[PDB]
Amino acid sequence: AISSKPLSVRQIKGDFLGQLITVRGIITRVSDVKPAVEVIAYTCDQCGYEVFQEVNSRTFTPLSECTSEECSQNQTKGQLFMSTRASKFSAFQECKIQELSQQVPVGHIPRSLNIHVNGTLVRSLSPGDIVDVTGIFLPAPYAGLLTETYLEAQFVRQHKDVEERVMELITSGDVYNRLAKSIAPEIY
Amino acid sequence: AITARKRRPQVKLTAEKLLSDKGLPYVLKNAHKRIRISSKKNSYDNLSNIIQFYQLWAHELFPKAKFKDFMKICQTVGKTDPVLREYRVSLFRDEMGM
Ligand SMILES: [Zn+2]
Repeated sequence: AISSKPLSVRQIKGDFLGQLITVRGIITRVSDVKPAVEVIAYTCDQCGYEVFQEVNSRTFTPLSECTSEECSQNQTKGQLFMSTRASKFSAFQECKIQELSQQVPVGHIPRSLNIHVNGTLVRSLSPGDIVDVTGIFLPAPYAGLLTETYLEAQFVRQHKDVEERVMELITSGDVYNRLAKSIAPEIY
Repeated sequence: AITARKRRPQVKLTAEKLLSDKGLPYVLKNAHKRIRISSKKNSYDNLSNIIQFYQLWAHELFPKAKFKDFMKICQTVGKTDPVLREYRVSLFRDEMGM
């Protein structure tokens, strides 16, 4: 049932790492979209046979010597050069969610959490959105054994014809008086 | 008994590899098809028309070495292998048998 429950950010204890959880909060800021690499593609100058590196981490090391047997079986130390066109990038965006004013206990600071959103789900979050976000709560190593931690977003639930429907009010009538009274209707 | 101890393997151009199908038989199959020399073109172009085939063939045969280094190794191994000498004289022996 845990993916159903809308936790506040401070209720996301360390026991929930690795689990698919849903968090309720307000998006306080959002990054511009940036290309993360999934698979780097390298052209090889001295044999033409490309090679690939899948990246699973915040950082990677670029390849240099051609590992392909087209080079290596000829013991030819050919050079690898990265190509953007043949590399698979994925759309990446970092957001930060903050717990709502009702969730903050008495006298505490409103705690907040990084959200990482990838793929088609990108730019589903705007700042000021009050939202339930399902994601995998995960660690990232940077401190020593203390961890950076974030929410890998998976699903978003937002909390919040006319050219003929306007004729409803036109025919209803007394439009100026009623529309004027409808500005702040409770105000005498 | 002996658990493994390492050593460095190595590879170089060699007469057997040079006598494989992608070696000189490739030249005999493709050179007369791909090189063409003509009075209609300048000397520089005609020399390039020779060189392009041999450079691509040399790379595809043995991509380690530069073209000039490849030519030097070809000259020296040609100078110093009996099987390659037998094959080379066999070409002209065949032409003599025509
Ligand atoms: Zn290569």
